[PDB]
Amino acid sequence: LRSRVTDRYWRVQEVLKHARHFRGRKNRCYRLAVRAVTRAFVKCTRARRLKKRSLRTLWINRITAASQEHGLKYPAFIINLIKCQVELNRKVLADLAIYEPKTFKSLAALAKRRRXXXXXXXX
Amino acid sequence: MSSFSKAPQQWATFARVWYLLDGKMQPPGKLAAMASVKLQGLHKPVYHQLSDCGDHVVIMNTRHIAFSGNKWEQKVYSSHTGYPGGFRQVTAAQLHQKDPVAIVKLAIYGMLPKNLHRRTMMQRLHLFPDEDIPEDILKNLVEELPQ
Amino acid sequence: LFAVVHFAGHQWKVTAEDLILIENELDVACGERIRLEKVLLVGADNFTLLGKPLLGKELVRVEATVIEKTESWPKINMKFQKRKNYQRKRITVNPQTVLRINSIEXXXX
Amino acid sequence: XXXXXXXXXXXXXXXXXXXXXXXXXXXXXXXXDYHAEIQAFGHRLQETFSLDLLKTAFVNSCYIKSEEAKRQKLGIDKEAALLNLKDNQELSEQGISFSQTCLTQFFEDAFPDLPTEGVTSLVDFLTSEEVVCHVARNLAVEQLALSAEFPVPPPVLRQTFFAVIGALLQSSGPERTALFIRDFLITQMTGKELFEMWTITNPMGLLVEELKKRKISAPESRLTRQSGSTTALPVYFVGLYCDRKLIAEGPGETVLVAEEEAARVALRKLFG
Amino acid sequence: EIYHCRRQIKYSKDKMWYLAKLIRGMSIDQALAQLEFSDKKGAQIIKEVLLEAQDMAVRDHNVEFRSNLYVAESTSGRGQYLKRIRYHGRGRFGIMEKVFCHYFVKLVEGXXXXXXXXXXXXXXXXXXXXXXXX
RNA sequence: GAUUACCCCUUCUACCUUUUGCAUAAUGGUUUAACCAGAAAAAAUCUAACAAAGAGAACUUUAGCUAGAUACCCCGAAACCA
RNA sequence: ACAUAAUCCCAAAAAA
Repeated sequence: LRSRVTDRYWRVQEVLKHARHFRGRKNRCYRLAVRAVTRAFVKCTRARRLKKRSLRTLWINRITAASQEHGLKYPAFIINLIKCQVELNRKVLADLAIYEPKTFKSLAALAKRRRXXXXXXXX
Repeated sequence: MSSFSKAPQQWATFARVWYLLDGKMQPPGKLAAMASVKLQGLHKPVYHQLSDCGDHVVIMNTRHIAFSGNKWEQKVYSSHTGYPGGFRQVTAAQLHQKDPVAIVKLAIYGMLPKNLHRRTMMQRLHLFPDEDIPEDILKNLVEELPQ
Repeated sequence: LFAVVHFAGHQWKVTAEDLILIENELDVACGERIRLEKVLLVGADNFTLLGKPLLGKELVRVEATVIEKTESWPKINMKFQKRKNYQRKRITVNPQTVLRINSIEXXXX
Repeated sequence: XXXXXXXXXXXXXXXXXXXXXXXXXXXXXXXXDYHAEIQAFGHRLQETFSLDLLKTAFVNSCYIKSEEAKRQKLGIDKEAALLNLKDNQELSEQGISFSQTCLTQFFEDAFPDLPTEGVTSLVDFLTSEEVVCHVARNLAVEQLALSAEFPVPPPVLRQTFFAVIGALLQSSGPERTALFIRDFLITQMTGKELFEMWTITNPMGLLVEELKKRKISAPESRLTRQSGSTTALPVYFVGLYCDRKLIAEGPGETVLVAEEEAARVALRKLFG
Repeated sequence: EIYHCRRQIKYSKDKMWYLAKLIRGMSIDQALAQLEFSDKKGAQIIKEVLLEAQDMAVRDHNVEFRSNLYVAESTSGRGQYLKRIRYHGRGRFGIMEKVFCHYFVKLVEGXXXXXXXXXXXXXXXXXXXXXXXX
């Protein structure tokens, strides 16, 4: 004949060890701890998936701001960068949009230059 | 300098800059958009959502605002109380004849995101029907973008 | 004076003395000195050089040193489906490599 | 077995409310021998010589005094460790002197435009006890250090570190040392603190001294503009110039602090 | 430190806690007077506990000055419960639980110092300026 | 996830059972501990023994025969009879 | 022309 021994108590101890910092019975009771842990992991996956989206949106906002400071909008800047064969990511572009206004000013100048040259070649 | 292991860039926080916006015939709610952009701080490359880096916007001559179309008499502002049948309809005309600074403010009040930061940035907004600005004794930056 | 490189499908802003972690392994022994390409170069005299779709190999260079190969803190990934009795728990540890940027070379043409 | 895991859990839970002091002899699990440590020390670093001086470098007076004390107490036998400390203090003496000379040479060659006061300040900060001891503890020298009383206290690790320095000076010569130390210290600094501790008293006046010494021109502060804020902090735009040529410009909350920061930026500007 | 404890005494823990928090932080004299003229079932008991604590403080610890003694800590725990049968209507019996309270008193020498005063303007001007710089 | 050694902001419709479909205002649960509900080899697949024979006086057999190993859980009536 | 507080998801806007 077997016994329950320390197995269940150790599993509960582990779950509750992962249940620390939780609020109320969820950091005390085992069942609510598990129920909260599942949700915690699902939210971990989902938020780690949407983190890139949030960061991307934030970067787009920053670059949009820095662009609007120079008189042009975000999409025009993007198009100009595409036709300038610039594969630079929006993260580094935002970092330059913050710390190094000179580089972004140069890119904006080249952007307006390409836009004016295209508008003059089309006419 | 130095940067370590995939981190977003925000240091601490900075000081907001007070701005001035002119009245006289600019479309209502069309100004509220960019004023909400300045309120959120979306015009700053250093912008952060949680940090609330938004600035302080002061607009003047709100009674000189001009709404196009027939919307003057046709716009109905609803104010309802807890009491039954306490539904109140106030036209833009009469509201302008009474409390004009409310109108534009309401146009801003729907632009901002909800919860805390809404009211937080709402306290950064001040409107006056006529021009008297003791706060102009304090030097501020003036931005002109008429429509 | 700073540079912008690209590795492992990710672009990074590199400066002297900086420590940058890159995904997994570079297949390079620890202590060795390696060279990286250049997407962008910006001089603090406000003099910028941007080539497409790459910069000059003869014009500019970037040399860094590998400190070691570490492992990031374990991430718990769990998939759960409602009333399908579907639960999958997987602990994933992402491999990383510590790179110490030493010399950013810029020469005149 | 459940008994071994209950005993391991009870020991691991007993160590939470009780913290034992760190011991130097029981620190390393494997047997600690002199030759093993100096061998690894020779394999890691480029060149290592004078094994006797190297061992002596990690020897402190406290261990000797304690040892002799135990010798007198027990009274079993008598041995003389006396030569160790006497040989160590000399290496430390020469070590300090040559360190001062070497660092002075470094600040002289690297920054020729740096005034004497700046040199003195940077030397005082670079030779400071806290920083050097921090570098020591970061290099895990405390593991190779031998202290009877306690491993932790700075007077041990610092003197030990300087003894190691002097040992490298005698054994490996200057050429190697110049490689070693110069690498670490610079990497440690990294901050603006270098010129900040020299700015702790009358930044403006110091700038006056520097300008009067070099270009012989009295600095003038003029407010170029003001953008006020009553709520948090007001912003004043303060220019600083000499002979109608603007040296610097900067914002400030108060006139005093603004002038301080302007004088600081101008101070580091004339550093080059 | 002078510790004193009373166990297996039957009184409401929630009610005794009212007079327990009352003398916490307070000096021996003020606590004595309070417990003396305080009206409740816990007043007498906690008065006895305090008196015994003072007797132990004087006799065992040989304290020079009685004025240097104050109440540092006071707490009330819950002991075993006595289950009794409360007869109700329609042939139903409810369970009446008679509770217990274990009273613990911890005394420390020296003058009592407690400051609950907090300046609003200073704390605001400091916390705001420190939060804006972080 | 960010962020400070704490929090506000942003990203998300309890579990289980029963169902075409439940966060569902369908079902079960105060919490915790412990107790508590898939144990049957004929033919077959598979691992070995020997082979026109296997198998401990019993049966099978136009490659069989012998042995081992693999799949079919609990609680509940209203009532009947002595 | 239906029966609790409005707009057929905020505020507004215009006619690549």
